Amino acid sequence: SGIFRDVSLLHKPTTQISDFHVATRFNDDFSRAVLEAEVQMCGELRDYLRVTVSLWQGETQVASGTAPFGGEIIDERGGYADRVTLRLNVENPKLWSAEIPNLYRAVVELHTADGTLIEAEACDVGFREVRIENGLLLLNGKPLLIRGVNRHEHHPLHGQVMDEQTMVQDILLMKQNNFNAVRCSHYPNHPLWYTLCDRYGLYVVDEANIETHGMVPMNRLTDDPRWLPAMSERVTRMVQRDRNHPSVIIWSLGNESGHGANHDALYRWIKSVDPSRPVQYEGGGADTTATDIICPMYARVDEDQPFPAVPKWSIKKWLSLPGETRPLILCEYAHAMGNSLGGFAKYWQAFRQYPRLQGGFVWDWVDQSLIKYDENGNPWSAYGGDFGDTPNDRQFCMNGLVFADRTPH
Amino acid sequence: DEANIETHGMVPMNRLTDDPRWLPAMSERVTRMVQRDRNHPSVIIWSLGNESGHGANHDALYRWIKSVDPSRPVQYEGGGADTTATDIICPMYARVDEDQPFPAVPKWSIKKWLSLPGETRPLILCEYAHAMGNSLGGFAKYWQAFRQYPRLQGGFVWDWVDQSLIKYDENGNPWSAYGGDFGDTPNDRQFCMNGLVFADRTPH
Ligand SMILES: CC(C)S[C@@H]1O[C@H](CO)[C@H](O)[C@H](O)[C@H]1O
Ligand SMILES: [Mg+2]
Ligand SMILES: [Mg+2]
Ligand code: NA
Ligand code: NA
Ligand code: NA
Ligand code: NA
Repeated sequence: SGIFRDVSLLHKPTTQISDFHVATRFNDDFSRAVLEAEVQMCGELRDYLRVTVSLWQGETQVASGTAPFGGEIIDERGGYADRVTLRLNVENPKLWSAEIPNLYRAVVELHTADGTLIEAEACDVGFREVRIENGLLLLNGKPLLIRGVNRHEHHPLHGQVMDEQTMVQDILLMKQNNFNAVRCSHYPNHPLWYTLCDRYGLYVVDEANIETHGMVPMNRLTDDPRWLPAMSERVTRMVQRDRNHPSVIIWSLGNESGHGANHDALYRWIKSVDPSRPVQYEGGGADTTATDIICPMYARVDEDQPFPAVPKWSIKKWLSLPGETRPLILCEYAHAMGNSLGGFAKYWQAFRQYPRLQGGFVWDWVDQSLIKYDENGNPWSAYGGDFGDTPNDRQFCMNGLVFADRTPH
Repeated sequence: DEANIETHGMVPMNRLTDDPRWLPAMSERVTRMVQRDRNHPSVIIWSLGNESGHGANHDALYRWIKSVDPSRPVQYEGGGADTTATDIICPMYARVDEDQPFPAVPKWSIKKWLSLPGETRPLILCEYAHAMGNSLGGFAKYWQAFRQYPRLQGGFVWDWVDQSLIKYDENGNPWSAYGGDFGDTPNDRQFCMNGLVFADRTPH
C-alpha cells in the first residue's frame, strides 16, 4: 500500500481541452486513411474559439483541420456545442505495428480565430486497424501471431513502484527474446509503459483493475448489481485514459472474477464507446458472451481438462466446438514457475499450424521475489511467508521467465 | 446413396462436370437415383458422385436435390472436399494430425480442417484407412480424434472387400487374380484389393 505512482500538479486554463479522442479508419488496402479527432472543452464558449488538429510526420506537417466548436446534431435537443470533431485525410499512411512502430504526432490546439493559442494537448498516433474477421484477429488486415507475456509491475527493492529505467530494461529484454506483446496483468499500468510500448513496438492488452478470485463462487460480486458501479469505474476510467495509445490493441475486463452480468454490461459499454478494439475476458470459462476472443488460461494443446462448468478444452478442439468461430489466444499459458517451460514447443507447433490459434501470453515475465538482508547485510531473495505474513502462498509469487533483477532463467 | 458419376481420368478432373453439355447426362444420374431411393429410411445422405472434380453441374445438382428432398443432407468430395456442393466436409485420406497441402485441393489434418476460418460444417471422411494388404496402421489415431472432437463424426473405411477374381490353373485349381492377370493392359495390378475382407469374405 501507499503512494506508489507519481504525484503532479497541472495548471490548465479555465477554458480548456477537457478530453480528445483519436481514431484512424482506412480504405480496403490501407493506402488511404481518415484521422478523426473528437475534442471536448470545459469553460465558457465564445464564438471566437477554434480547435485545430494537426498531424505531423517528424518535422513535416502532413494534415490539418480547423473548426469552431459545435458538433453535428445528435438528437431532438441538438448537438454538443462544447465539442467538435476534426477529420483529416491522410494519403499512404505509414502503418504502426510491433514490427515497425511508425508514429505520427497529433497536436490538438484550443485557440482563437485570430491566432492566439489558449492551450494545446498532444499524443503519438499509430495508424493501425485491429479487427476480428472470419474468426481471425487482424492487424492492418494481416493475422497476428501473439508472442506475448504477462507482466506485473514488480521491482525487488522498490516493490510496486515502476521507473523508466526498469520499464525500458524489460521491453528491451522482451524484444530481444522475440516477444511482440504484453498483457497488463491485471490492472492499468503506470502511464509511461504505454508510451514506451507505442514507441518501441509491443502489442498491449490493457486490463481493468478488477479481480475477485477469492470470492465463492468467483462471480459473487461481479454478478451483483450493487457492485456494477464500482466495477464500471474500473473499466470506464481505464478506457478514458488509455484509448489513444496505439499499442493498446485489446481491452480486458479484468481477471479471475467469474462471469457476472456486470461483465456483460461493461463489455457492451466498451463496444459502444470504442469500436476500434476487441474486448476479451477469461472469467467464467474463457468463451462467454463477454469476450470477442476465446482466451483461456492454461488450456493444454492436445489434452482436455473437462472441469464442470468451466472446462479447459485442448485448444485445437476448442476452436471447432459446435458453433464456435472466434479466434483463440491464451491469456496465460506455460506457467514459468522454477524449472519449467516444459512442453513450450508443443504450443508453438500448434499455433503455427492452426490459423485460429493466434498465440498467447506466457505466465509470466518476472519473479516477484523481494530482497531481504541477513544479519551480515548480505541480501537474499525472499518469498511468501518471509516477512511473517500468514497465511501465505510461499513460492507461488515467483513464476517469471527472468529473476527479479532481470537475470534470465 | 451415390450417383453413378465418376470422371477421374479426365484432365483436369472437372472437364466434363464443368461443361454444360454434360449437364443432362449428369442430371439423369442424380435425379433417377433420388426418384428410385428416396423412400428408404436407411438412406440418410445423398452423394453427387465421386472423383469428378468440382464443376458447375455439381452445384446445379446439389441444389436440385436440396429442393426436391430436404430430408437428407447432400455431400460431394470432389474439388477439395469442402466446396459449395457439399453439406459435409468429406475428404478422402485426410490424416489426423498431418497436413498434405496440395495446391488447389489440399488435404488438411482433419482436426485443423474443422476450424479453418469461417468453417462450420461437420467432417465425415468419405474414404480413409486404405486397407490395401497388410494395412490399417494408425487406425486407432482416427478413432481417438473422432471421439474427442464433436464435429469429427467419423468416416467410411476404404474398403469392404478385395476385388480379386478367381482363375483356374492348368490343374484346374482356383487362384485369386488381380490387375493384369487377364491380359488386361494397361492395368493397375493389385490396387483393386483394398478390403478388410478377402473376396470370399474371410476376414483379413
Ligand atoms: C492412387 C491415387 C492417385 S487415387 C486413389 O486410388 C485408390 C486406390 O485404391 C482409390 O481408388 C481412391 O478412391 C483414389 O483416391
Ligand atoms: Mg500456505
Ligand atoms: Mg500399369
Ligand atoms: Na495460428
Ligand atoms: Na503467482
Ligand atoms: Na466426434
Ligand atoms: Na482400389
